[PDB]
Amino acid sequence: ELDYRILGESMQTVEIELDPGETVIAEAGAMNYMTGDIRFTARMTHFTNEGQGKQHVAFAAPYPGSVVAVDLDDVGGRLFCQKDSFLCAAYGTRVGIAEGFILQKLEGDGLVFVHAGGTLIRRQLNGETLRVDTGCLVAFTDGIDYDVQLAGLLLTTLKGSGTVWLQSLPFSRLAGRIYDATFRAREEVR
Amino acid sequence: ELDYRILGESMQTVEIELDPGETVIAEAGAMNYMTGDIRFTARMTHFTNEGQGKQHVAFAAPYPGSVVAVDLDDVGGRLFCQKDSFLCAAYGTRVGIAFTKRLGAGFFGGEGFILQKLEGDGLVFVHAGGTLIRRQLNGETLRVDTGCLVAFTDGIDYDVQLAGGLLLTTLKGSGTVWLQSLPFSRLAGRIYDATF
Amino acid sequence: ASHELDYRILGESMQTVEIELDPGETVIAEAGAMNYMTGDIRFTARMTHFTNEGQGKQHVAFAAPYPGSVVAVDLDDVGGRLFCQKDSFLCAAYGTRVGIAFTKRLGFILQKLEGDGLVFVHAGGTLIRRQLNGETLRVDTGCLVAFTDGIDYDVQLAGGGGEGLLLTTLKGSGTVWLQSLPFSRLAGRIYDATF
Repeated sequence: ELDYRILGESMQTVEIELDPGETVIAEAGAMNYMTGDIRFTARMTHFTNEGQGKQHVAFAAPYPGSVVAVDLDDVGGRLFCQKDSFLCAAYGTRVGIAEGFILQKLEGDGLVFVHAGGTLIRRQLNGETLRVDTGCLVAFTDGIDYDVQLAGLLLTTLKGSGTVWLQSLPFSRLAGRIYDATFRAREEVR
Repeated sequence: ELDYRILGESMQTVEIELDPGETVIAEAGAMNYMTGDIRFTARMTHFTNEGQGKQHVAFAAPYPGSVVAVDLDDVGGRLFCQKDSFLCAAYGTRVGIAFTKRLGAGFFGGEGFILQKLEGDGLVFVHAGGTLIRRQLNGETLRVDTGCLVAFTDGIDYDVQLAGGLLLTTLKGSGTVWLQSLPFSRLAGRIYDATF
Repeated sequence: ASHELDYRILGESMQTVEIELDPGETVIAEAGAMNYMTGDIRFTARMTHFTNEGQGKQHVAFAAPYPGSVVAVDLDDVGGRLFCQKDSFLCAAYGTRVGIAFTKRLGFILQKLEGDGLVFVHAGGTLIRRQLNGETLRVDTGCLVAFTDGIDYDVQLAGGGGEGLLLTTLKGSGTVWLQSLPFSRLAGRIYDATF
């Protein structure tokens, strides 16, 4: 279905090629630019080529990092992913769940696009168990038993054969640490 | 007039090499370091080499992304620049405002959306958050998420609309556009209202 | 003697250190830094110690909460001592002694790292390494990642938000590590533009 180009080295934007007829779906506010005949509509926000040219719409996440293109057919037409990490999808993708940490399921035959904050980390699992700061979980396949747990620092335990995609800098860690660091300036009142 | 080297790969800083008597202008919150005989004066801050040999001062924007040198000669002696995107310029650069406009109750409700005009015959350095997307127009229409506009040459018309909140900038006409994938306004905005 | 860690630095401009621990080896990092860990890694609180409690080579990964690169510094290459901005510190071999060299509130903490093992600092934006040979360098205070003995320093309000530029003056002989995008600049600029 969709053609695309992933621009940038460590920080990435995905330029979606939309031929006349084709739609692409994305979270509100991910879009960078539209060429000419692209038109958009709210309901998830859908971008469609309304004219007659090979056209472009670019998307990028609101924190620094890389975009991974995942052909759904390459992974049994299913991919689990953290709601923050979802960037965009070939129209006719089923979403839904599987503001606390949210895991989403995406399934279909098309292209899906996920963002990994900071470093992208890809690992193959073969019976091995991997433990993962929960926010650092980007996406994973089937064949992976996952289990979220707690200290008292929320940890996710993964086990099986299959693929996990991790990120070194989740948006939640970045935003929370930014807030923390602002303490003095905001203490200046009381 | 100015020698420089751009350091780093995806995240960048500009180290300006100053000969004796030479000057670079920058907002002073962008400076990272300066060698010994560099002096600075509030009017934009001016950094001058007050020594006898080569001196250095480096500058970086306060959000991740890359630096581009733009020779004003190469673009008619005028560039339009989002203010957050201005990094530094050679002394003699004429820096003015081409456009100021508040816009709603989000990020551009604060300071506002500000386009500067940079004119002259020297070197200008601008910064693009995330990756830089450079585009030549050739009588075409480009619609851009408003904060994503870094810089543009003459021959390009622009105006900002509230779309269907979605702030859109429509570009139409000639030359070169410089766009950024992760504008500070998007970075700061999403972070602001997420810690809320 | 500190444990002898192995490692690999993952990524290009935005990096993470994956530390490799042999049975019974330990690495020290602040809580919240770790990204993943293999099956036999265990951890306890005091800064938390991550230990290979099982068999063979095991791995824990760590990153800083802002974009930049990782620098491995072998303390032996620096006479057993590194000065380090607090936020720049990422992780260190067990046996590393962490002290406070400096604190100043001007309206900013330097730790001292000591031992014979590996330490890992983080540089926001780009790393700029510089060598001083009897010279003075003036830096934006947050841009200071680390330095060696031989270097004299102080933090002052620049003077000449609408106020508050901190300037660090460095002088002497040794290595200085600088970052182009300090967390404090990033946090402060975001705060100013939104809050």
